[PDB]
Amino acid sequence: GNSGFYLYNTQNCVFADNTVQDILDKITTDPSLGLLKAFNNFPITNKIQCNGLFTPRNIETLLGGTEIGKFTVTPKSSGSMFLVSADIIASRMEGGVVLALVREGDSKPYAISYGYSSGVPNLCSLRTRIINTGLTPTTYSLRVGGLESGVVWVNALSNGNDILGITNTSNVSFLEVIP
Amino acid sequence: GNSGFYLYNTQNCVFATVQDILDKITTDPSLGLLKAFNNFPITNKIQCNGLFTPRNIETLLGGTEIGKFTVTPKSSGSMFLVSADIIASRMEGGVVLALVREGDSKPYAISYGYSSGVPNLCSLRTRIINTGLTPTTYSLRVGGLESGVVWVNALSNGNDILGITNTSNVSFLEVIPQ
Amino acid sequence: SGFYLYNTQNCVFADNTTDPSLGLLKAFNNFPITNKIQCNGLFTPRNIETLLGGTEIGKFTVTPKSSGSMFLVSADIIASRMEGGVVLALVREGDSKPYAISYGYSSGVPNLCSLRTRIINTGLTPTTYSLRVGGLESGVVWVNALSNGNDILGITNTSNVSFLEVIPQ
Ligand SMILES: [Br-]
Ligand SMILES: [Br-]
Ligand SMILES: [Br-]
Ligand SMILES: [Br-]
Ligand SMILES: [Br-]
Ligand SMILES: [Br-]
Ligand SMILES: [Br-]
Ligand SMILES: [Br-]
Ligand SMILES: [Br-]
Ligand SMILES: [Br-]
Ligand SMILES: [Br-]
Ligand SMILES: [Br-]
Ligand SMILES: [Br-]
Ligand SMILES: [Br-]
Ligand SMILES: [K+]
Ligand SMILES: [K+]
Ligand SMILES: [K+]
Repeated sequence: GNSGFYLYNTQNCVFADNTVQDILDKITTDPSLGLLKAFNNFPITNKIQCNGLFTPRNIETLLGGTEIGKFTVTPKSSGSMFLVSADIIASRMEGGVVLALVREGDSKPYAISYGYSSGVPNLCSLRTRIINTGLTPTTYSLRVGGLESGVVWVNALSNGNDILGITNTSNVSFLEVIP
Repeated sequence: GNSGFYLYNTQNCVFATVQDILDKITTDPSLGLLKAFNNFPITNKIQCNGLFTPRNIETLLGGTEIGKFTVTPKSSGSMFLVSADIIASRMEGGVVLALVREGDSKPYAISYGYSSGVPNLCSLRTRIINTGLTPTTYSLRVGGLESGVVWVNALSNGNDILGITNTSNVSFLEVIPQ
Repeated sequence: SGFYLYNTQNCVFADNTTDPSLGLLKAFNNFPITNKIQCNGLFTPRNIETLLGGTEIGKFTVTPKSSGSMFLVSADIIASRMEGGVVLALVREGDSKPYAISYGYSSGVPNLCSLRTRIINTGLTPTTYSLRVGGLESGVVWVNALSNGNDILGITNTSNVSFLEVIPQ
């Protein structure tokens, strides 16, 4: 109940009362998923004279036959295998052909197979499976020679000449599979 | 029309998801991402006295059994791609191979090979149509074409080839048709 | 401080499963060949790099499901001929010579003659291939039959050509 104007020090004042990509990277790089599988095919087109023999004395060493190819492969999944197919065009005077797949570091062949030529070229095959031991590149080589005796030519007639006058192709394929 | 001060009642106032897919993908048989593989090595030497003839080719009695294999598909509506790669010798002549599915009364698939006397690879390549996800058994029989004795994994006299044990293989790879 | 007029008014104042690019998705096709075919066409140095060598025994159409894929091809043909060489050639439609050539053998009795290769796919479109078989230089070759054209073991036999899609490294 009071109102008006008044001085406060020096002021005159009024006053008053008022996710797809994320899978994709996993899938293409996670080795533990059994998805995803390496494949490699290795053509062999050169004519190779295989003078090295296979015999009981060298069959369990590295010295049997003649090397015709060397292959490096890498698994993309853990605990996998490679299903291996070697299909080699070979000729020899009537007799047996031996094939040996060797894994680098071992002291003898990983797998041995047998083929035949009558004198004219014939496919000689090795089919096997490799047990992979990690995700590291691994190198394998294929050797080919006569069974006990004879010279074997790969990709050529028994004298070394071109079959049918052309270059021919033998193949070694590796297909990764999960057991 | 006014300014000043006034009383109002008593007041004086102024105014103026990844794991969820991954479990599916790694276990669902209907998607077709899961593919079985099995390889069966055969390393024993087996004398195959049983023959294949027109009278026994469509029975279970042709040739001699060299292996029996049990496999399980992981996907529905799948097939197995089969490769049997058998080392065999015989005196000059033909070799017959027959894959039999358990329960059937004759071979599923038949193939042919050759030996001149020295060992040679004899193969059978086929595809099997799978009918569920249950283990299934198959067997491989080998014998002469019409006549002759066939040795598997051995020379024509039963001895070791090159003095070692040799390996024949039968592989089954699961694949999905289109 | 006080009150004053500002204009008219009186105022207070104061100071305060379908993506091809992955690639899961792998086609498989198998083509059984069960007819007996008398392959009178020969392979010679003069026809080996043409379309005319041998005799066609099958034609296959396949479709890749993934990009930058290959088909792993296996042709496993039952064949007989009087003592000698068998030649197989896989041809891709539109080419003017074989994509791959392989060799087999018969002594007179049937034997498996194989061709194993890989094909490089170039898209996701159906593509047609064919297989041709014939003698090496001379001789008649019978597919799925004895060297005289009769049934082997008195039954129908089956040769196969398979295509399996795979993805290279
Ligand atoms: Br490749
Ligand atoms: Br020796
Ligand atoms: Br052969
Ligand atoms: Br296995
Ligand atoms: Br009979
Ligand atoms: Br059985
Ligand atoms: Br049946
Ligand atoms: Br022995
Ligand atoms: Br199919
Ligand atoms: Br047909
Ligand atoms: Br064509
Ligand atoms: Br061309
Ligand atoms: Br017969
Ligand atoms: Br694959
Ligand atoms: K021989
Ligand atoms: K090596
Ligand atoms: K012969």
